[PDB]
Amino acid sequence: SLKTLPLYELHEKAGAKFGAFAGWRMPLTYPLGVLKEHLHTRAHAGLFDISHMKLIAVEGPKAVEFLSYALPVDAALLKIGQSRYSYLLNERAGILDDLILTRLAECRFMLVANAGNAQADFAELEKRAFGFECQVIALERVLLALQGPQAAAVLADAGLPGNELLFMQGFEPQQDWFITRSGYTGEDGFEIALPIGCARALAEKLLGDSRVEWVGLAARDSLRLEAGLCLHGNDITPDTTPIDAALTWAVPKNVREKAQFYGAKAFLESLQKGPSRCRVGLKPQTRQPIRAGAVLFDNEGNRIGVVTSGGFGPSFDGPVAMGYVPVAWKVEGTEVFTELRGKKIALSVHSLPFVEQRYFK
Ligand code: NA
Repeated sequence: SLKTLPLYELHEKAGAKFGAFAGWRMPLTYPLGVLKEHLHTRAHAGLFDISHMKLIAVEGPKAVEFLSYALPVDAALLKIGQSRYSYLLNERAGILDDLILTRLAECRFMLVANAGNAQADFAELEKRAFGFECQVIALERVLLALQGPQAAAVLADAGLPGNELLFMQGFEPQQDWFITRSGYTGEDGFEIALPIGCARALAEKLLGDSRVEWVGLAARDSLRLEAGLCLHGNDITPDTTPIDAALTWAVPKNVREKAQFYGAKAFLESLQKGPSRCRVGLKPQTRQPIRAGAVLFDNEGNRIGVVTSGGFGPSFDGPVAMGYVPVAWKVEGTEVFTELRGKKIALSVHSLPFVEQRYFK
């Protein structure tokens, strides 16, 4: 009943330890281990099987107009090859999913959807497309991320194109292949989407490079959390608007002013009213991590918020977390508290990212 990765056997051969995520059986860690896999990515090149994510193609003569209604983007202004972070909003401007949109041609675009939301995102995009002369197509693909300071060199030595991309650009080097210079680590890196029948060979070719190791979901999580990146279902949900989540930067002024996207009225009203709670970085004042779901209190014991993500960051060399506090507590350095074994434990509100980003310039 958990979904199976196309490359499951490679993970089994690599000695992966498996667990459930977003309805898939995923490698959580390998024998290298959560700490060294994390550190490996920041020093070398980590290979991540992210085939649980979903590519959705959007194609047809009115793809541009459809996209500018479905999402808060000006799809006509996106240059061919350019990627943008965006989100599918509901009528109340809650975030159904966060997405990356890439223009591939005048009438062709690609979306990458999160694993847990792929089916719902596809159904909702299809309904928003009812009026438009465009098609929305869920693709069957393997998706690999190759991340770290050596990733570009590994890519070149494997004979794959992409070193010419800038950060947040993408292209199609072969029919049914899609490569982007992007990721979820705060490092330089790439994502490669390709047909399922071509994938095992590619993954074995990249792993064969002495700079490359497989990285599991645990380390994927510590990396992204150090980088200050949101995880939908933890840090953003259909109950959090981009205003609460401090993600309004993703919607440029011209798009706000045109207000043609689904959710625009609620988005604009939320922007005027201000946030109902605020996504913040949190630094536990302890060597032991505070985990997702930890309740946050003020200095008098009143419940004020919650930790949405938390773990040990090996690069930061201590616990890192993110969560929600009311606007009054969002100032950098503000003390908030949680309870552990009946003792009050302090966290301070902390800038994000925790670790400096090293995207290609
Ligand atoms: Na290797």
